[PDB]
Amino acid sequence: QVQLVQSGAEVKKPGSSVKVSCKASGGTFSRYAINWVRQAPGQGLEWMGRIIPIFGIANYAQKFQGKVTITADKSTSTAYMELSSLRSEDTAVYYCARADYYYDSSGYFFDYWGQGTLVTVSSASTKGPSVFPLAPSSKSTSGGTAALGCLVKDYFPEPVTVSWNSGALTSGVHTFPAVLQSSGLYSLSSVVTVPSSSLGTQTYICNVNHKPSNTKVDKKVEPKSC
Amino acid sequence: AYTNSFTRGVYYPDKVFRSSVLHSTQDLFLPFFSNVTWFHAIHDNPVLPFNDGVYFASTEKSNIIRGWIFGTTLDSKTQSLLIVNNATNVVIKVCEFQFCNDPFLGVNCTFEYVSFKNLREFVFKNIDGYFKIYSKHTPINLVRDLPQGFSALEPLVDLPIGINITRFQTLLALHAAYYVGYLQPRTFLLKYNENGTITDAVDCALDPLSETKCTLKSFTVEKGIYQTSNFRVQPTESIVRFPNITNLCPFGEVFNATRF
Amino acid sequence: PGTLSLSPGERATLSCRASQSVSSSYLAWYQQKPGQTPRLLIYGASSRATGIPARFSGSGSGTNFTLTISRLEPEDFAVYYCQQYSSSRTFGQGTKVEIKRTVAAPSVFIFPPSDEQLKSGTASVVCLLNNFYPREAKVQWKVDNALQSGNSQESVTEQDSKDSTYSLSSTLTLSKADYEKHKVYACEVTHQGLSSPVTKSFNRGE
Amino acid sequence: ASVYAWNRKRISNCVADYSVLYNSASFSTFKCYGVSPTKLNDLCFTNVYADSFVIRGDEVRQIAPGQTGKIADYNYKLPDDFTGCVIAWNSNNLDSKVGGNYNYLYRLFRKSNLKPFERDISTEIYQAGSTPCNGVEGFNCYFPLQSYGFQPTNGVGYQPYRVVVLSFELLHAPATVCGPKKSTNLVKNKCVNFNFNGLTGTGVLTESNKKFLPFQQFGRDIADTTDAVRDPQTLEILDITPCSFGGV
Repeated sequence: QVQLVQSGAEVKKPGSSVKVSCKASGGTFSRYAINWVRQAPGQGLEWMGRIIPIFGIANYAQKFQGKVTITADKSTSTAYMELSSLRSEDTAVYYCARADYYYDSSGYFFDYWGQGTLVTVSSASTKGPSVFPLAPSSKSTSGGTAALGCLVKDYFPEPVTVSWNSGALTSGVHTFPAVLQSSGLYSLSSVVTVPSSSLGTQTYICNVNHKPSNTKVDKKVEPKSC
Repeated sequence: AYTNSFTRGVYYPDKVFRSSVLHSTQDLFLPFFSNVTWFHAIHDNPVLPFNDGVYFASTEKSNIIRGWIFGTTLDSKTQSLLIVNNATNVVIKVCEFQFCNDPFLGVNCTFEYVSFKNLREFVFKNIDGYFKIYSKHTPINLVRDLPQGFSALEPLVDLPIGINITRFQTLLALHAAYYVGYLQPRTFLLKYNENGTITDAVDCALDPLSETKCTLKSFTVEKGIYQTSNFRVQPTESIVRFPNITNLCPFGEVFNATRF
Repeated sequence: PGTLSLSPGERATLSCRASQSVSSSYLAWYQQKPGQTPRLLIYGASSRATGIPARFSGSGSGTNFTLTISRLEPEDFAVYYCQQYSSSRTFGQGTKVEIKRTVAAPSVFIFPPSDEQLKSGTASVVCLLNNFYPREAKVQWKVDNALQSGNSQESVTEQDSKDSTYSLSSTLTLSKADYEKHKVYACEVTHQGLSSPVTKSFNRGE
Repeated sequence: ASVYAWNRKRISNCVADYSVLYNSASFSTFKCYGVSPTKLNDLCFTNVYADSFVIRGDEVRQIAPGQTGKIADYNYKLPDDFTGCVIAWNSNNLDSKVGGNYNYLYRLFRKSNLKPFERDISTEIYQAGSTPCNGVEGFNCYFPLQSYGFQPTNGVGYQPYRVVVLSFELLHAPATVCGPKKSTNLVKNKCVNFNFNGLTGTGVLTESNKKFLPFQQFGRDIADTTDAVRDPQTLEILDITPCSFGGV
């Protein structure tokens, strides 16, 4: 098993809760605890709570007391967490792991981590992509090499899945980490590189899909002067 | 508020008939001349502590008080004893699924059992882990206080419920007055008459006369001097002395050198 | 997170940031590829019956209990979290290990905002700084020849999968109205690989 | 049950043979204290408790009045005057599971050792070092209930055994649990040997005028010996007049 089957995007609004869910191997309720932690994406990780499936008894760090509620199915080792004071600024990644079991264990440390839960919270509603193919030009150039890109803006939730000629034009490709705007909606950039002799003549396409609404865009990048 | 308990709360300690005998026993009893707490129906059924167990009594021919709830939580948030009485006939439950916690009526539950110038008396104890009840119905002259007189309580039931009891509360119905006192571990001399019936008692602990009665196993004590106990002053403190420095043991040589 | 750079085949040694108290045993070091599910690399710690047996150790100092990667393989380079035991279970932010390189200047490119954006309501003028090392690239925008940044949205890549450099989309994001009040949108780029500032231009009406 | 949280069935108002126990080759041991197993069929008890649990074969020796050690210290203390049988049978073919049956557990840490029959289900983290417990562990402080984890491949002393302790009670309150032994008629006014619901003796079972109150069941002389009984089928009161004897 190893990768505990954590639920995914859990897309939500402030003043609420969500029952995050996860799976661990069948008998493990009798032989391990489950522990819970928070991490801001790309940033620091901190501990959040515990459950002891022999009794189903749970405990929380003081920051997460009342804000978090953990339960589990002792008959299957299925695990659950109601995020019982949810906010837009609580749009972090959340994690759980198989852990503990005292001086009967080899050393108490965690081993089976869950696949993560980016609980996706905003005060704003779901919205489709706005897509902006950024031109190759004389400005997009440094010697024999040039670049171009696309920017995507004011959509929720992430992702928009920008790809270059549907993934065929991989030459120097990067898709950047998204920003959550002051609107409560996401934006990101993606880029590709090309021989600068072909600024007006190579096939450039941004192939983009807001998969949370399946809204797909397959737009040729405009070549331009300057 | 309080009143004097007088001679009260004697109950048959066991199912053994005895006759014409002065038999000494050590058990949980209401001590003679202790203060009872005293109550009369207003707002008069708070929750009370149980301590070791309870003597309870009320001046009714009329069953305005209906019964009790006992336990730690009482409200069935853990297994809690509930008792209801149809004047003499008794109904019992132990529930942990939810009781009606309102202790009144307007005019996991692993066990059950079924079967004002008058004083109703009861004694309740949880000793040996089977809950035990003893009782009297008796006429009375004075409604204001427990009677200045002698009587003893037969058992009603001895029930294998196994509940942790630390508190209790009484139950009523309305559109009466009652008393509570506490059992303590005591030694009582008990007098059994020819009709096998307990008809006098002495608490050994009460006073030097009562110590002497129990020293002689007798209710008559003749003029004299009698040795009731050793006298000892208890230690005030525990005092410990050692030299002002401590080496720590050479186990790493004298228990275990680099070769055995 | 804080970062150390090392070559493949080097031996790493990094401190547990949770080691404010000593703890009577260390628990483990957990690797992460950024934001994703962490992975147990050092375990059972303050012992040496510890970690995935091919590499690693934890006993590298009796308080810091260092992330001691015995010989860095290309998949060991990651962010790391540090955890310790004495009526305790807390995580510190470890330190990141990244693939070391020679200095590489940014390849500098400007993209117009798309005419689609200039029609619909915004001018996100992009300067791509591509594939620089170290990560400490600097950008400003010559907004009517005044110098500005942070109105440049400035998102930065993971470590590059081909060359172990990094890239930045510095992204001067004006409203359509502000793009019509202003006129000039050239970038200034400065980095350790550059002897002087590098510029590309964009303007309203190009 | 796990031995820290032992079962207690309480037995009343029923009858059984005990040879159906002691005859059976299933029992790995039939240790007895204060009673002999074959003699149980002659007796009646106020009640019995079938105090019962699983332990590993190494631990069975700890289950005695006057013994100490991990089970007796932290899980199930017998009083140092326990009366009854401890019956054990190897249960490796019942309780052990492949991957280990961790649902069998024992205590080894507490603030202080158990008193006799002091059942205790507490789960709080134990302070096994200088640090406060903080509601969490890793090292220095730990959860107080070990698990056996019984695998069917366990060596014979490490294997689980099912245990029933027959904690018998005889009180002033009369017997309610009976042996298999068949009753006989009453025989007044003759010297006879008798067993009234476990009261063994010999005498003349005279009828009496003694006013036993409805709850009163045995009558006693100054010696604390049975002077009278109420018959457990017919509820009449009998003076046990002494056996007829004198010097010659």
